Amino acid sequence: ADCGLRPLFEKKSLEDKTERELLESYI
Amino acid sequence: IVEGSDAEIGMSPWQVMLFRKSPQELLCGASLISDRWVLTAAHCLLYPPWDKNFTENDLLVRIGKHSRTRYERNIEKISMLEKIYIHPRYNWRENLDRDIALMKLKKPVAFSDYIHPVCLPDRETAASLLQAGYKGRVTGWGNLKETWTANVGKGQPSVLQVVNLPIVERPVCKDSTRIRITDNMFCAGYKPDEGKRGDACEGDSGGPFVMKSPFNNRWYQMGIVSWGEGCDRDGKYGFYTHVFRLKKWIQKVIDQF
Amino acid sequence: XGGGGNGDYEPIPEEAAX
Repeated sequence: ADCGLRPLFEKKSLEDKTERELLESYI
Repeated sequence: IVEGSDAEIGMSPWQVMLFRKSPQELLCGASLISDRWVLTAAHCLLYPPWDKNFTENDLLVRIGKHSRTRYERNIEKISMLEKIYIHPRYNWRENLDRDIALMKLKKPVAFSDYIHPVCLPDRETAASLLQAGYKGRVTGWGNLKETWTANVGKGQPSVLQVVNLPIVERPVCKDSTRIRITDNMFCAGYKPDEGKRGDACEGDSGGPFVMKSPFNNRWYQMGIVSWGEGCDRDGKYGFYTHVFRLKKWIQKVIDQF
Repeated sequence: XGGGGNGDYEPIPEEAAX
């Protein structure tokens, strides 16, 4: 329902140090 | 985790530590999928060849942790198991096919900045993201190296580790091992010539392999750390239980409706 | 797949069980 949205990250619109590495690989 | 890095606080709020009551020891990783359910690998609980067969009374679940050894007062939460469910067709006899198990908590856990569930994939999310080359993320308090001299330090981290790895083409997974691979597993890691490296290791078993959907920004658990030959060896890859392929079973035992 | 991790963990008070 509220799954997969982290309180300290997605919820606050903040990114962790390496998540971009994942998104850049999706294509 | 080998060749990984310190995790940030609250970076993986679904991370669960499976802890043996006595002797107090770390058994495996696990993931929180709702207020009352934890997902892990069946081999963490049952593996006859080594006489491993744990019951609910044998362990505790620790949620919201960052430090491996400390009792994070006011942050981590501890839960007891009401019941364990292992896949009826878990093949411990030959290749660990269907290496999955659900654990029902005695009481619902309360969410917080450090405790929050991960999503389970729907058919389309699995379809879009489970492709060779796409990276997922693995976390755990497991060993930092395959082997290290005793008394000379510790191959154990003091804080949760994290590593991002690419999903590998099925024929490459199959040609890297003598074990018979099934559709219920996928492998991941860098190839010898890609330069970068990293892998899960002993102690990381049962932990989550997750990916972030670029469509809705949510984190989904696509796999469970299952097995691997050594840790971070060139030419070898880590294998993971394919969560989406076993989702009907998961939904079945939950009967949430 | 020598480490089991059993000995350097800090005790958990009873006031934390459920």
